[PDB]
Amino acid sequence: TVEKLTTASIALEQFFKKSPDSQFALQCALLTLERLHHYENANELANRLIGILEKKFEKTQDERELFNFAIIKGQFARIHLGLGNFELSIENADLSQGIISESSDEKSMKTKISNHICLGLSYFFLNDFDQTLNQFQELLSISKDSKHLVVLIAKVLYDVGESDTKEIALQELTEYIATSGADLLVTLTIAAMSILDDKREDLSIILEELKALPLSKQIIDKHKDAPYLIEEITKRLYRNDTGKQVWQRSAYFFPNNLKVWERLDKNIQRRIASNGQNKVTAEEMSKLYCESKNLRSIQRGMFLCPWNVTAVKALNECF
Amino acid sequence: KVFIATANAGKAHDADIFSVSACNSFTVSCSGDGYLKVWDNKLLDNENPKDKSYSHFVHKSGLHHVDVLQAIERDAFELCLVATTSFSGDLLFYRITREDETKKVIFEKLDLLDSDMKKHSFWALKWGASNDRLLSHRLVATDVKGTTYIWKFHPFADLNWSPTLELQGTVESPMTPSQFATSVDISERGLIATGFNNGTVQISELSTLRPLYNFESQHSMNNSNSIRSVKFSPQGSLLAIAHDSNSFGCITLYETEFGERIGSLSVPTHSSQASEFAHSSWVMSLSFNDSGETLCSAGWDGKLRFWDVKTKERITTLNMHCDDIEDILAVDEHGDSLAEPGVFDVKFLKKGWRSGMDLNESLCCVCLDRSIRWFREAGGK
Amino acid sequence: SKVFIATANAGKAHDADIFSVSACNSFTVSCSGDGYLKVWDNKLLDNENPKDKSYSHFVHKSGLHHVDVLQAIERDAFELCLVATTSFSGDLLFYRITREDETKKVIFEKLDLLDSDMKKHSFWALKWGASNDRLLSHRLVATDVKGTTYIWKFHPFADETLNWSPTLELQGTVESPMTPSQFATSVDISERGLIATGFNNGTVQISELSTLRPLYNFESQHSMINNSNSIRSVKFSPQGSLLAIAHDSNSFGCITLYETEFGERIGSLSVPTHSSQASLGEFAHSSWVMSLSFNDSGETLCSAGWDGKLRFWDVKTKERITTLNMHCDDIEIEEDILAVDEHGDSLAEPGVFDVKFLKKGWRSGMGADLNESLCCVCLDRSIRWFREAGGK
Repeated sequence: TVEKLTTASIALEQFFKKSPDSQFALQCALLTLERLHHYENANELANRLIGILEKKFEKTQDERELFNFAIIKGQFARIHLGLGNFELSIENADLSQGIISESSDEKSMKTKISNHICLGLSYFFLNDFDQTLNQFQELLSISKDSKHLVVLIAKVLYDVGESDTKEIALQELTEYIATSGADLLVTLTIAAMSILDDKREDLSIILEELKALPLSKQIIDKHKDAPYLIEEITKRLYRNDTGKQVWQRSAYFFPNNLKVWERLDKNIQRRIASNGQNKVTAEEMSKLYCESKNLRSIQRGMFLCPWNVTAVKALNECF
Repeated sequence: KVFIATANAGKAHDADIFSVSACNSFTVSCSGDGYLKVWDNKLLDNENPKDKSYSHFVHKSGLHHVDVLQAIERDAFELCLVATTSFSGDLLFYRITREDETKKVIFEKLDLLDSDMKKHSFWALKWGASNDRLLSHRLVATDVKGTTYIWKFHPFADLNWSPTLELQGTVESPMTPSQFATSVDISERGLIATGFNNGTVQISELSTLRPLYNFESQHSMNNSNSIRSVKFSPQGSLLAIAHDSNSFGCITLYETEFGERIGSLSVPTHSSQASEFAHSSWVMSLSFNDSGETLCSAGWDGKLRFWDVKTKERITTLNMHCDDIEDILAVDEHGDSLAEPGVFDVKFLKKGWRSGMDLNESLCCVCLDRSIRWFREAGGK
Repeated sequence: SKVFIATANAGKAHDADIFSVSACNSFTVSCSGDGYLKVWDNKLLDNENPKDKSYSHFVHKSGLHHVDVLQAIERDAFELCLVATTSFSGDLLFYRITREDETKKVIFEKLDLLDSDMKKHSFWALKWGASNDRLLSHRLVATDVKGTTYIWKFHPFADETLNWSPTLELQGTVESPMTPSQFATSVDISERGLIATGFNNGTVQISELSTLRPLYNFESQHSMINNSNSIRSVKFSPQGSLLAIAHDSNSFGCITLYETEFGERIGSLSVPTHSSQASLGEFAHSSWVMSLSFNDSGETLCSAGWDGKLRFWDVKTKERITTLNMHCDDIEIEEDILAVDEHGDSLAEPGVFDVKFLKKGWRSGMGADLNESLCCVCLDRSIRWFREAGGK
C-alpha cells in the first residue's frame, strides 16, 4: 500500500511538471502526501491550490466553489497539524469551519469532523488551552461513536489530567468496550491508563481482562503490547517475577515474533532478523548487532547506522 | 471407545508445562521453570503421582520441549535418555537411572554436542527408536533458522557405556528467506516431517536425506496460519498436520509415498452460523495411538478430541474444566472461541506402561494451569 | 560483455569486517575494522595467491570504515600514489605508498597534512578528485558527522625544480541545507566538477566542486516512518549527467537515478523482490544496497547489496542485466572459507560490504582478452576479484 501510494505520489509529481494547476490532481497530491506524511510538499501544493482556488472564487464565487474551498482549507489545516505549527492549523480550520459549518451537505460533514480533530488537537498542543480543547473534544464526542476517534478523545481528555476528564475518557472507552467490546487498542489504552494511575483495585480487573484477550486478538497484536503491560502490572501488583512467564507463552505461540525474543533471548531475536526471516529496519538491526556486545559486531552495527547514540557509546566504551 | 481419568497432579510446575512425553518406565514433563519432572508410571492404584515425582533443574530460561528414549538395546542394559531443549535454545541430554539405595531417580547430564553444534539455537526435537530401518537410534531436531538436524546415537564405542552423537546430516528449509521450524517428526518408516510457522511442511526421507516433497498451506496472512504439530501414524504412510486458521485449529491428513492429501478432521460449528474446524481454538499437538487407529488432538479450547482415522470422524471429546461426559464448537459471535483455554500437550501411553486398575492403553496430557493428567481407555476401568 | 567471471580470491583477508575497498593501476587497497590497510597487487601471474602479493599495514586501533587511493603521474617524471582513510575514531589518515628498489615490496609513509583545528573533526566518507582539468590541482572531499562537506586541494610539490613535500590546502566547506543538520553518510565528485553529498534523511545535495557553491538538493520519498530511509552510496555517471542514489527504504534497498542538469528524477532500478510472503515487491535488493559502481563506459551500473548479491543493471534501459550470488565457499582456498562467524551465525550468503569497477589493464591476467574488471569485499571477511568477459 505504502509503495503504491508512493508511486502515486511520484506519478503526480511528474504529472505536475507537464501540467500543474489541475485542482483535482493537486487534491490527490495532498491526500497521498498526507498519507505519506510528506507534509512540506503538501504545504507548498496547498498554498498553490489555495491561491488557484481563491483567484477563481474571486470572480463568480458560487456557493459550491466556497464549499470546495472550505474542504481545501480544512485539508490545509491537517497539513499544518502535520507541520506542527498549530496556530495556522487553528486559523485555517476555523476559516474552513466558518465557510462550511452550517452547510449540512453530505460531503461537508466529513470535512467538519476533520476540522474538529484539527482544532481540538491544535488547542491541546498549542497553549494547553484545555477548556477550548474540552469544549471542542466534547463536541467531537457527540459527533460520532467510532473506535479510533473514541481512543483519540479518551487520550486527549485523559492527558488533560483534570479529575472529571479522566473519568470521562475511561468511561467512554469502557462503554465502547461494552458496546462491541473485544478489541485490543481499547483494552491496552485502558490498561495503561489504569496502569499509571496506580489503583490496585482496578489493576487486578484490567489485568484479568488482559490475560483473557482472545486468541484472535493476540495475533493482531504483532507488536505484542499485551504481554508487556501484563508483565508490568503483574510485577508491580503481585510483586512477583512470575510476571515474566507470559512472554514465554507468547514465544511458544509466535516463535518468530521479534518483540517476544526481545524479552526472552536476544540471540534468537538477532538470529531471526539475520537472513530476512523478519524484515527489520537498519537502526534496530544495528541495535541487535551491538547487543552482541563484542567489538566486530559493534563496528558492524555502528557502520550500518552511525547515527544512533547507543552504538557510538557501545564502541567508545569497549575502548 | 471412551476415556476415564486415572490420576492427576495439581500445580505440578511453578510455570507453564509446555511438553510431556513418556516411556515404559515413566512419564516425563518439562516446563518454563527449567525443571524436568519425571513421574513414575507404574503407580499404586490409590496413590499420589507427586510422591513419586522426581524433579531436576536444567536451565534458567525454562524448557519448552522434551522427548525420552527407552531401550533394552543388547545384553541386559536398560538404557533411558531424556532429551530436552530450552528457551535459550540449548539442547540438553540426561541419562535417567534410579538409585540402588533409595530407588529414587538420578539424572546424569550427558555432553553429546561439540562447540560449533551447541552454538546453534535449537527449538524442537524427537527421538527415533531402534527398528528394522537401520540398527541404531535416530535423533531429529530443529533450530530457529528452519534447519533440521539428524543425528545417529551410539550408546557404545567400538559392553562399555560411552555415548556419542554422530551427526548423520542436516536438511535446510524449503524457504528463502528461512522461517522458524516449529515442529518436527520422524516415522518408523524413515520419513522426516518438518513444519514451520507459515504453514509450510517439508517431508524428507532419512536414508537419503534428500527432500521427498513439501506442502504449503493456502491461508495467507493479520491472519496467522502456523503449523503447530506434525505426526506420522505408525500404521500406513499417513501424515497428520495440525495448523492454525485465524483463531481456529485445523487438522489435515496427507498420505506419504504418493503425496496425496486425503482429508481434514472437522466437527460442526455454529457462531454466526456462517461456519469448519477441529477446535474453536488452535490445535497445540497431536498423537496417534499404538494401533494408529485413533488420533488425539490437544486443543487450546481446553479440550482433548479423539478422532477415528479411517472414518475421519470424531470418536469423542474431553473437557479439562468439566469431569463429566454433542461437542458443537462453541464460537463467539465475533468468531473468537469462547472456552477457557487449558491444553498444551498430549501423549498416548502403550498398554502396559502405566500399571494399575494394564489391559488398556493409557493417555497423558499437560495443561495451562500447571496440572498434568492421566487417562485410561474403557475396558471396564 | 556483461557476464563477469571470478578470477582470484582471498578468504579471511582480515580479522574484522572489511568496510571499504578501492583500487588503482598498481593495486587494490582494502581497509577494515582491524584498522589495517591492505594493499593487494593487481598485477598477478597465473595461479598465484593474491595473499602472497598482499602487503598489510596498521593504521588505527578503532578500525577503518572508509578508504580511497589516488594514483597519478604528477610531473612528466614523478609518480604519485596516495592512500586516504577514515577511522571509526573519525580521524583522517593519509599514507604515501611506494615500492622497494628491487624487492618491489610496498612501503607506507604516513603523511601528516591536516592542522590541529581540522583534526578535531570526526570525518566519515572521503573521495579523491584526480587532476581531470576540474582545476589543475588534485582535490580531496570529505564528510563529517555534522553534515558538512570539506573540500581540500592537494599540492604534492613546494611552489612548483621538483621536490617532495605534500600540503593539503583547505579550499573550504559545503554545509547541509537542512536544519537540524543530518549525518552525511556518503559523498562523490563528478568529472564535470560536481559534488554530491548524501545524508541519512534521504536528502542529497548537489554543489560545485570548483566554486564550493551549493546548486540544489533533492529528497527520497515514502517518509511514513522517519528513521527508515537513509542514503548508503551515491555515485556519478562518468559518461552522462546521471547520478545514481542508493538509499534504504527500511529493510529494502533502492537505487534511484537523477540527471544533474536540472536535478530531476529520471527513473529507479528495481527487480521482483520479496514482500508479504507470496506477493512480489519492486525494490532493487531485498536488503540494503551497500555500494554502487559504474563501468568505464557508464552503460552498466553494478550494485552491491546486503543480501549477498552483486546486481549489474543496464543504465540506458533501466532493467537488470545480471546477478552474482556471493557464497562463503566461492574461495579457491578451502582453509580460508569462513562458513560461520565468531558468534556461530551462518555466512553462506554473505552480504557485500563494497564493490568497485577496475579499469581495463589494472588487473593483469594471462591469456585473457585485456578488458575491464570488478572487485568486491564481503561480510565473510573475504575479498573477491572478477573480470568482465569481453574483448579487445
